[PDB]
Amino acid sequence: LVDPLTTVREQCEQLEKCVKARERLELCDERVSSRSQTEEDCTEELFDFLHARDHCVAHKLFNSLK
Amino acid sequence: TLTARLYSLLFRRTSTFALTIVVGALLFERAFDQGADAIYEHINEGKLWKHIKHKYENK
Amino acid sequence: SRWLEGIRKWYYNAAGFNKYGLMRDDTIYENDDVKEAIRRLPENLYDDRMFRIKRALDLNMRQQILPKEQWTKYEEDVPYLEPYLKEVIRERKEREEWDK
Amino acid sequence: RQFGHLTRVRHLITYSLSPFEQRPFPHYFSKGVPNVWRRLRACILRVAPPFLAFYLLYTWGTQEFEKSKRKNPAAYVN
Amino acid sequence: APNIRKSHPLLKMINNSLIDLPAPSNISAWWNFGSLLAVCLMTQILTGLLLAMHYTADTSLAFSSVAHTCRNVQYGWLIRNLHANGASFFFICIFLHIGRGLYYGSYLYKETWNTGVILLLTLMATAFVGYVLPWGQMSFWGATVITNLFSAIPYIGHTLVEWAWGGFSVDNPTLTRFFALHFLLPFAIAGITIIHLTFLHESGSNNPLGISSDSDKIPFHPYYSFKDILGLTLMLTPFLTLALFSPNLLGDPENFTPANPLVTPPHIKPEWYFLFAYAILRSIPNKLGGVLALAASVLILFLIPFLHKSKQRTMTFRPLSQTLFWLLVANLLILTWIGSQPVEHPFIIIGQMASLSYFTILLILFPTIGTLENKMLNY
Amino acid sequence: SDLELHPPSYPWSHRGPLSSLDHTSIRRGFQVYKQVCSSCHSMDYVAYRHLVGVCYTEDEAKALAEEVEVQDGPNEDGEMFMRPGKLSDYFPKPYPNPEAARAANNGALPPDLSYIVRARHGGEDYVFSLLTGYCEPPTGVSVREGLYFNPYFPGQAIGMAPPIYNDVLEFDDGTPATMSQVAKDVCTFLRWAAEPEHDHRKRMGLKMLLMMGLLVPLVYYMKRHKWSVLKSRKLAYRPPK
Amino acid sequence: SHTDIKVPNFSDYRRPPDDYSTKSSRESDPSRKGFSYLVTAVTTLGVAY
Ligand code: HEM
Ligand code: HEM
Ligand code: HEM
Ligand SMILES: CCCCCCCCO[C@@H]1O[C@H](CO)[C@@H](O)[C@H](O)[C@H]1O
Repeated sequence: LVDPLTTVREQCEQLEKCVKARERLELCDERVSSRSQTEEDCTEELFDFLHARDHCVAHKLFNSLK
Repeated sequence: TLTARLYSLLFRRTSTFALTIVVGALLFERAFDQGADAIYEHINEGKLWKHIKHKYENK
Repeated sequence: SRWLEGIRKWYYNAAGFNKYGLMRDDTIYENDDVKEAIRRLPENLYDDRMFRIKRALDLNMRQQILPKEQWTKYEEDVPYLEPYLKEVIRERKEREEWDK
Repeated sequence: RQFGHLTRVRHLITYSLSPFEQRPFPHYFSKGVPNVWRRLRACILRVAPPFLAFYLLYTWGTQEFEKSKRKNPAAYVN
Repeated sequence: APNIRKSHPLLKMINNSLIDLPAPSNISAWWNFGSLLAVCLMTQILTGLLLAMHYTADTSLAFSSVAHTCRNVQYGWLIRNLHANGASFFFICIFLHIGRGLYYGSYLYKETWNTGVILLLTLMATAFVGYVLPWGQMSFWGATVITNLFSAIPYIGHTLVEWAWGGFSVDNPTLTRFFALHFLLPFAIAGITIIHLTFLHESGSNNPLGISSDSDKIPFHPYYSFKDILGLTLMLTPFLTLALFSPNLLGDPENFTPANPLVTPPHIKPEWYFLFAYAILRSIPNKLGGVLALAASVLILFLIPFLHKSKQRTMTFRPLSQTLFWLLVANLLILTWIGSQPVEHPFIIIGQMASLSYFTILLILFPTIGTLENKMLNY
Repeated sequence: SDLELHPPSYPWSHRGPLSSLDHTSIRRGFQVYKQVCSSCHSMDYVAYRHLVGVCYTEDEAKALAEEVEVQDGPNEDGEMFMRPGKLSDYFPKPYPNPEAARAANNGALPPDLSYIVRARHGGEDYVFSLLTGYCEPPTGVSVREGLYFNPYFPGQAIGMAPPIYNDVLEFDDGTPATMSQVAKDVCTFLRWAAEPEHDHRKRMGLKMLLMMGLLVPLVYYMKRHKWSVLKSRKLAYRPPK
Repeated sequence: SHTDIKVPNFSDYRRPPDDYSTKSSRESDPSRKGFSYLVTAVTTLGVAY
């Protein structure tokens, strides 16, 4: 059994906005974990990715669900 | 000459008018419901229980 | 630098109470003074105004105005009541004074 | 106030036709629609403005508020 | 007498208020709201009464009595909806009703206008105390915050709130008195609504061009009855579309959680039709002045008649003040917005600005642009 | 930071103004509520009785209430006793009282789902996203003992652990029970559970729209008709001079 | 003098196509009232529903 979700996300995660957003994210992620004393969190950067990924996941996910 | 026939027979006498407002209503109800329901249900095939019913009542 | 005369004309055409065909004075709100005032108005004028005012209500009732031609031009608006309305007001202020 | 004592009226002659001898919603184009426009273009420039203005301020406001939340790439470059 | 419709002590009352009643011919569509407002009332009182017949006013049964009414009482769901959404149809109308009067100077008919202000105040109260009834988070918290406001009133303050509701805080003893109050006030509205129309009828009805209508009036019924019934449907259709398609479009979800005194929701705000004032309320910091601003935001209506300077009644032929007017509604519209938002920077400012631009347009601009507008006409 | 992520927006089979709920899906949902959620989440306002005629047969539902016993009124000696639930009983409460539940779910309190769909902004769109949406916290952000990061949830720390993975249950109608899919049905259920009217309320909305359509033009023509006598009217001023 | 007064023209202007002189207005109007009343008859009807 394979959840259409994860499949339709893999695709979405390849769309421009995602890819463009995933990057802006991975950077902050590797940058906040690189220092010992920083107040920054990568929440923001993360959401932007999710607000983008999911948006198209929606445009299609339900096409496969019964 | 419907319209004219109409007036003469149905709309001239205050009496006749009311009487066809009723008979007219009964007929409008019966017809307007079926039609609406139909339109409704059809825009929703296989979703209403009326449609899913048989699977569990045997079928 | 800028004529009140230039302005007044601006406002007149701006207001628009002429597209209905009525004089300035045909619009003054009827408080106590204007009421006395109109009652002194000669009959010529009274009926003239009466019709105008009704012709305006009817346009307004129809959501339609009067053709451009018939629009009263600023310079031809006749202040038919102001003279009267004026005496009424000073006649009154005279009394509002004496009674003190 | 009732009917018969409203005003001293004189010399007005009116003419009107029964509702059945005429048309209800007549000349939608000949005169109807034009005047509707004769109106939209008569007040638009008086009503629209302050509404449009409001809008801009609504947007500015929401956008700004939604910006003052996100972090400035430089509040920490160390 | 012959007519036997103009002689009978009661019919004569009707045939003189919905027939044979002299109405101007050029009455605008804005005049359709008094009608609506009235039928709007008949409707509430009906649906309400019928809805009250299934309600229980007790901390432990309120929330569910309503829920039960919706899940169990036949067509109960519809009745609740109509009543709730109706509350809004009511305010939207009462707000367009005010408007029309504000800009046709209908308010010059003082007495008929003053009662109208009393109608607004009353219609409010009844709608504040009426929203608590379902006893949900907002019902409760709204009641607790808005009522506690009186607390600012120095001295005889705390003791009022502390008596107003039950004893020490919005709890059972206040849900009851609120329910009661809610049941009573609407009938008082109807009562007064009669006085309103009385004073009105004293003079004719005002009209768009603001000049004597006597020149040619028309029998209400043959015409306006039809006219209003048309309005009734044209305005009642959206009501229902909203009521039947997006029932909760205007309703806070937080009010689907049974009231709980240990969880204050974030963003406690009264219904939209109150926001504009909620805004002007949190505009001035000094808690006391805040209430006053709030109180004045509505009570100012009593002053409008004393701020009329134009030699003309309506403002049809007054382009300047005409923009001032729309600039004003726009202003209220903005206050509404500001009210639904948190008390934070972008807002806090826009708030007190709009709030300030409110009292100036009414108190100082309008009257001023008024006279200045007169000079320009050579008066 | 009052920073939050908002749910997307799925094309639910029941979002059309004229589109009702997909009962076959509702039926399913019920199952996931019953077989997985109902062990923590109460649903006090619905009862078996409701399923009858909507997504379950009378007898079918009757037998489904039996599966659970309920506490009932005093004896002949005055004491609480148990018995097989009837059709009129409301869905069972997992816990005797809140504090009792807060202690079984590490402090937090699983809300009653009766109106959840309308108790949160987003409704199904929200709940769905929340269910199929947990993931490791982003850098700099750390969730405490007993809580689970979920971006869609304000604070991003839910006392609720991911309650739904593939299978977990087996839709008997013969349907590919993937987390994503199963969560969908649960949501369409929550919808129905919150406003059973739904379908009825809309078929009704249709009928109203058609009346407005027909009624207003008639009264419009009628209004226009009576008035014409004025709209058409014609004045004239004739002083004898 | 009143003899000097005519009734303006509603011809076309407003009159429905069955109304233009030299043709009896009466043969055509039981048809004209029939329509109108029908519209009203229908409203009372729709309303009852
Ligand atoms: C079953 C598939 C299921 C659903 C559906 C579900 C939903 C749900 C929602 C929508 C919430 C509310 C989120 C919010 O507060 O905005 C919620 C919350 C909690 N849940 Fe849950 N939940 C489902 C199943 C379960 C199960 C099996 C348990 C118990 C083992 C459980 C528990 C909880 C708890 C605790 C919360 C946390 C609330 C908080 O404030 O942290 N849920 N659930
Ligand atoms: C629920 C209460 C109210 C109802 C049912 C009500 C009803 C009416 C009615 C039946 C009319 C006649 C039609 C019209 O002119 O619109 C009317 C007129 C009027 N109402 Fe109200 N009214 C209410 C509230 C108010 C309010 C709040 C005000 C005051 C701010 C007000 C001011 C007026 C005035 C001035 C007139 C109009 C005069 C005119 O311009 O011709 N009314 N109202
Ligand atoms: C003046 C007209 C009225 C107004 C403005 C009004 C307004 C309201 C409001 C705002 C609600 C809240 C709806 C919600 O829960 O979202 C309400 C609820 C209620 N009203 Fe009224 N109401 C009016 C008249 C009445 C009357 C006279 C009755 C009956 C005698 C009534 C009885 C109730 C009851 C029982 C509730 C609780 C049920 C519920 O909220 O669903 N209402 N009303
Ligand atoms: C003003 C216009 C009012 C429109 C009429 C309201 C129609 C309500 O009609 C309703 O439709 C439902 C769905 O079929 C039925 O189940 C209800 O019994 C019926 O009363």
